Amino acid sequence: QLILLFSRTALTEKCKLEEDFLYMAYADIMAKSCHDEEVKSFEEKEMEKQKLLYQQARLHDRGAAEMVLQTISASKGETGPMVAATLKLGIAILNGGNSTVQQKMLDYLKEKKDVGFFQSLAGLMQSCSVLDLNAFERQNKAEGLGMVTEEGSGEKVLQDDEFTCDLFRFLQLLCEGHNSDFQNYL
Amino acid sequence: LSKKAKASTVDLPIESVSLSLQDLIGYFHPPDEHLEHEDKQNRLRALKNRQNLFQEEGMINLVLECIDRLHVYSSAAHFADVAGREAGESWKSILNSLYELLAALIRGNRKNCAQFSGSLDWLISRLERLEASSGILEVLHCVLVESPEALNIIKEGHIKSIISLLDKHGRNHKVLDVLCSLCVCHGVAVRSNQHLICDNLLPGRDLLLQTRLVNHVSSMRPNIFLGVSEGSAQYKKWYYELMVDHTEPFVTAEATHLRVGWASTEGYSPYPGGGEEWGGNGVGDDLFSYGFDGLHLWSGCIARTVSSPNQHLLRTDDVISCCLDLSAPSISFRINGQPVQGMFENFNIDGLFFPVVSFSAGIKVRFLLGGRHGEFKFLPPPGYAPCYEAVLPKEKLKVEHSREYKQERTYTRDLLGPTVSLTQAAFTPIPVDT
Amino acid sequence: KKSSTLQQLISETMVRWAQESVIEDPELVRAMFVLLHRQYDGIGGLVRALPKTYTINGVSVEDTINLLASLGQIRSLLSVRMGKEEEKLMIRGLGDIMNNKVFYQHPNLMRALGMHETVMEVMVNVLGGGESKEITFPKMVANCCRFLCYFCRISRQNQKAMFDHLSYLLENSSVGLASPAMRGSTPLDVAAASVMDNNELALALREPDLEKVVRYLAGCGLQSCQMLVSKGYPDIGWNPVEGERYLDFLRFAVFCNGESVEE
Amino acid sequence: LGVAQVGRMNFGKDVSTLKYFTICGLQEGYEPFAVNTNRDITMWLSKRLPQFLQVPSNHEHIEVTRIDGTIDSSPCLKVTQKSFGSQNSNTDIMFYRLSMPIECAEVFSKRDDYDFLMQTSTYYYSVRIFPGQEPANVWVGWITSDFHQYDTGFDLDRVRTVTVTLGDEKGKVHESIKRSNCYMVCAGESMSPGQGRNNNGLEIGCVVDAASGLLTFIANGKELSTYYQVEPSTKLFPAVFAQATSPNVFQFELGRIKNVMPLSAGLFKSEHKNPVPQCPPRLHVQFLSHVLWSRMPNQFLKVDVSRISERQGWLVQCLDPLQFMSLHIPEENRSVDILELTEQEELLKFHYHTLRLYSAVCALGNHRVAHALCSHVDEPQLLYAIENKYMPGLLRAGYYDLLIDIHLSSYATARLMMNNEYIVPMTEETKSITLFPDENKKHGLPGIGLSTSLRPRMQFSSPSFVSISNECYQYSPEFPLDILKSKTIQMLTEAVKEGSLHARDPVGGTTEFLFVPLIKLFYTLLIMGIFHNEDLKHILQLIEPSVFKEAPKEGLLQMKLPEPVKLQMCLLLQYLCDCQVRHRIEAIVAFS
Amino acid sequence: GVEIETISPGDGRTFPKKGQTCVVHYTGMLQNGKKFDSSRDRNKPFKFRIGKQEVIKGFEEGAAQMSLGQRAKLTCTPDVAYGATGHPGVIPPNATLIFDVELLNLE
Repeated sequence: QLILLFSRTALTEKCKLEEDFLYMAYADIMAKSCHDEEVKSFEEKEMEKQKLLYQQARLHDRGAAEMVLQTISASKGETGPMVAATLKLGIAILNGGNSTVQQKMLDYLKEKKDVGFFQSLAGLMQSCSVLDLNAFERQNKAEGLGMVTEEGSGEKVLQDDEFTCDLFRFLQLLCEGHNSDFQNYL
Repeated sequence: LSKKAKASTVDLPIESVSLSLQDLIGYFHPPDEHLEHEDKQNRLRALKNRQNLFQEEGMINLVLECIDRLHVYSSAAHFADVAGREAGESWKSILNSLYELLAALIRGNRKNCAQFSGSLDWLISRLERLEASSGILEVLHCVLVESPEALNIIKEGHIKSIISLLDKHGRNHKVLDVLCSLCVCHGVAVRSNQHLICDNLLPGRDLLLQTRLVNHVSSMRPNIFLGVSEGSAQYKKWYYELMVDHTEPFVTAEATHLRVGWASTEGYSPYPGGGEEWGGNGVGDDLFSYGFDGLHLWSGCIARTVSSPNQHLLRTDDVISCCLDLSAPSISFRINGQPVQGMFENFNIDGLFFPVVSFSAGIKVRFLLGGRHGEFKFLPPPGYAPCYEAVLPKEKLKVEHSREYKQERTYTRDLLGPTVSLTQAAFTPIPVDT
Repeated sequence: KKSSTLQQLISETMVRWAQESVIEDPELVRAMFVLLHRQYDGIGGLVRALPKTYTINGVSVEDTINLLASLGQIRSLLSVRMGKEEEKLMIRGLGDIMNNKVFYQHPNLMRALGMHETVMEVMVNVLGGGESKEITFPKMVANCCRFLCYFCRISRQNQKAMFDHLSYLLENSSVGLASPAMRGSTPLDVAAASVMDNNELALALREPDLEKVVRYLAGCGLQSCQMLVSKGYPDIGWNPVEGERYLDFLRFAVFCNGESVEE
Repeated sequence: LGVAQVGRMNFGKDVSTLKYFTICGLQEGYEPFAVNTNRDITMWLSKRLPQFLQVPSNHEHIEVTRIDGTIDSSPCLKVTQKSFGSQNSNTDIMFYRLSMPIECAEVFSKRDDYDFLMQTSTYYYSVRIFPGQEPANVWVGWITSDFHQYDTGFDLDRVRTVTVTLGDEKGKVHESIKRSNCYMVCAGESMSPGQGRNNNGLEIGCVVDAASGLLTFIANGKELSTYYQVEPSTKLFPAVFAQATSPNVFQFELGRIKNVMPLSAGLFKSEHKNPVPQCPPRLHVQFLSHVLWSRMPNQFLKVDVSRISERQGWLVQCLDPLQFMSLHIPEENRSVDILELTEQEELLKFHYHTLRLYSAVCALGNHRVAHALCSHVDEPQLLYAIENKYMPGLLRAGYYDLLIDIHLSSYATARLMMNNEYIVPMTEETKSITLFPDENKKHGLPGIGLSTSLRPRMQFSSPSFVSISNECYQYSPEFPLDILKSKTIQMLTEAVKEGSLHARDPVGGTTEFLFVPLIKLFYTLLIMGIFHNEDLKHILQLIEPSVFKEAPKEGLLQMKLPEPVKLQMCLLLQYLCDCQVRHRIEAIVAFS
Repeated sequence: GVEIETISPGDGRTFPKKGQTCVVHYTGMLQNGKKFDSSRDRNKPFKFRIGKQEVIKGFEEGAAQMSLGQRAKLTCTPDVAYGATGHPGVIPPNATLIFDVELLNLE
């Protein structure tokens, strides 16, 4: 029911993807449930893989694969916390190159004929940031002046390193295992 | 046709216009609710796209022009005189369809409802017309619901016209809905509209239904039935007294009700006539009863102040003497022995009269019926006879409810049908012609 | 046994309802799951609450109560359309707040209550209402801008908080520049106060916001003043009155505390 | 029940009272009609007194045609019999009246001219008796609201009249007042010239002088001798009584004559200065009918009657107050009990939307409008509507919302806007606060405790209308919060027990109608924070007995509730969680 | 412009004097008979000061002429009560008010 509510909200007509605290919290909860993360034995590694598969199944059996695509499509290429939370959940359910999730994701896209998904992906890629030398120099001038730093890491330079990495890891996970169909579809 | 060309040479595509107006309404029909969520969303998106394309091509003004050119004719008969008979027949349907199409074009679209602001003033100008009131009201409701800019241009004259719509066309909850939408839009309240609606509608107390708490009023009467008829052995003068042992002026927020006097019956039925069985009505509210509350003479629900020494509402330890004279219709009262300077005269005498008292909660009164039943504190006026002398020689005088139904357990409640006419009350010896 | 705790009781009840029946009301589903998340995230409640927690001395209680009453009136005026009487209520409340001593003594409490946000959006409503038809309720924009400038001057952190709205303030920068006696009471003046004498904010100031002001100044240099020619002033080709006001903001952006910000 | 027939009718609310249910009806599986009803079933009976109701479009005998007025013809209303001549046709006198009345002035004064038409108060309507209809069977004139006399044989001598004669102290009658419900004349006697009606239908003209109360009649252009003088404030309805001798009976004509105002100018307020005659859709022909039901009251006044002694007479005693809400229809000068709207759908809908309009005009802190509305909807009516169990569900929900909007919504919103901010003073009371009430780490009941955080001040104004001061228009009108608390707790306690049995007769007809208004009012009171200590303990026990027990019975959380009720219970739980968060913050500040 | 009719007699001696507060229950009706105000509904007595223009002139004069413990009917013409403007939302323009006033206590 929760995933169905989140999917209906994404499928509802809106001019913009409004920030939803409930979604931004429960998506994080589901992603943490999915990952749940000295040589290990082969049996230990296999148990870990099988537990990860079951944890991913608890969600993608209930329609999380469709919801993470619907939210990205409704984003319309606007970077935000909602998109970041959706991408993290997609990565969580896609870790290990989950073939069942890949097939579900491709089948939904092919059936719905969703163009907004790819348009939003292109928009997010364009909105992704890079190093800004001018901002770096301004921060250096401010620090040398003697004023206190608002943020230690200087978030202005390379605005969101996590978002870009998650966005491209999502795409890599989509094509892992030499998934020719989705590789051509992209 | 307006420039008066021949009706034959003018090509008026009535049937094509009607068919296209129906197809267009079907085309802009809103999605149904029972459909699946995704399908409903797709249909809503298609409808919004259609509305946007139509408004960008300016199809709203085309419909407005058709409506304006059709309202030049006052009625279907006028349109059938100017244009053809079939055109006159279809005039009303085309006008309704055009308004429905306009409502479908602007419904749910913020941009369209914002663009219709300039035409709102022209729209409310024809609200009074009977052939367009419903459609104009629907369009106005859609615009006011959707566009906040509409409320900024609705003025006092428009609000007063909408209010007078209620007065001229009767009660219609759609006008109330429009007025509600005039107040608050999207959580923002328009205080000027609120004040105008309040000050122009509420103080009249003539359109909206009015509510008030009324104390329950009951009536109790003796058994006797006094009537007058030609060749009947019934005495025309009667007299009885009522004294108030206790009365609380204000048991609730409303004043305590206590009236005494005479009441009559409709025809010869023992059932009291002209009044409701239950409610807040008492002695004097109808034209079949005659009352006195210590300050006013009550008859027909109109009260007139009557003079008396030391005027006061009926208090504790007040003796009221009621006199009824049927020879010449006259009901007179005397409070505490002094006469009351007023009387009822020339009323209907084709019925049976009986003493009656009406009251609400908070009383303690006692009938002084004369003789063994009661003792008169004051001597009856000459001629008048005590009321106990009218009891039939077989029954017993008792004071019971005037109406049939009282307070008791529901399954033990006695349901009573119509009662037989009490024609034996007046004994007229019928002659056997010989 | 029983839950014995409100948290456990809610956590049981929400799940029990959801597994008992399919809920047809999205609002009910949302409320249920919000409540469940609150029960399972008790730390987040404190995390949100503490930044909005302020302590005061006993001597300041009545002044704080009066300030909160004025702020409540201002907040409640958000839900009504602006009119002549709302103008008076807004002005009297803002004046009471500026007269109150707590407004000066406790800038952090003012920032936590978000008074600048409330005044900001109150002025936003008026500004967005009727731009082409000339701004209505100009005395409101003036009073709101004066309050915001005072808020900026009170403390350095307040100036940083106001700096976050420099983008919109520069968008609505041509509100009352031509009108005199509103000098120092315009969104452009608020923007200038947001960066006055602050190296940290001057260095953080970007390029596009400067480009906006440059474009406005170019427009003022190319085109005459519509409101002034409507009043009958001779039609010169350019707008000195608005040009000077636009130049003052650039002055404040480029020059700070005696030295010139090279960037 | 027939003539002189008495019967008793048992719904089997108490099974023991059914005499033959066990011998035949219990084993067969049949259920008593009142098996699961907490309150008695309402009895409806055939109304004895006929009333005026609009002529139905499907009527088998009467047809009404609304002829529109042309440039040369006034608007007309024509009454004709569709079934005349054929079998089953009824040849009885039928009483017709117009919907709206003409009201006389309150104080009686002691080419047509346009100024005279603007200063005049005389109104006119005329009736055309179509040729072929017997004029002796047609009566024309005015009637009042009291006219409920249905007689197959009607004569002008049989009308109900009374003459109140108020006299001086000596007894000389200085004034005599004739009062009657019918002021009408006969066309048969009006036919003075003779043979002037067969060529063209006779026209009685009725003119009423609202400033003087003088009712005079003109027929065929000449004034009749009969005239009626009415008392001030009398509301007169145009009326025609006719027995049909033709397919076409008569015609209401709403024109005007020289120096007289049209009838619409007096009927409607907006047309007060409009010489053009009009027939707005509100005006319509009504007829006296017997097809109406009457609602037996659920409870009657308890009156004790007994003969004290021979000298003391018969004692009539009534000491227990009873009171009902009356809904007044303005145009028809009528009044009905509001509980009779359970079967009158149109009035119920209109009144529900009127309540919504009342709640909307005073929305979002319109304190002046709230004060004005306190005149129309009073405290006693609000309390009676809240507590009454037979109220229709729509009106119940409307009145609950009206009470909340007029008296409580402002402060509720004031406290909700400042709920997420914690400005706690540093005092000894603040220092005394601790996370846990005692040594045992037992959570205290939510809400109960000592809270020192600054909270908005609650202030109310007395809604008086004789005072000329305007300082009252700030702050919402005052209400008895203590009585409201006690009755809210009482009704919640009753509702929890009643709904647990799944009775077939909930208050308002549905579980939603029973619970949503009540829980909404309780949530508003909780937000306002009026509940203190023991009241909060009791109402928390109502929500959940076991968990909130202080150191079987089912609380509100486990009763198989509808979704709207579930949403409000979620709101209450949210408020309790907020109270816990506030307590935690206040304890942290105490430690600090 | 105020005529007073006695409904219940009072003591007849303790009339209100200047600089006192009169405690009354009143019930106001329009001339047509519709109730618009009542202190008994609010269940809490009305207090006003003589000569300090707290209430309307008609009510002031009526209460001044009444005596302690007396219940009287007050009829106020539209020139001593809300004039021609009327009270917005409650009293229509040019309305005559009828008041049922009881002088409970003088203090």
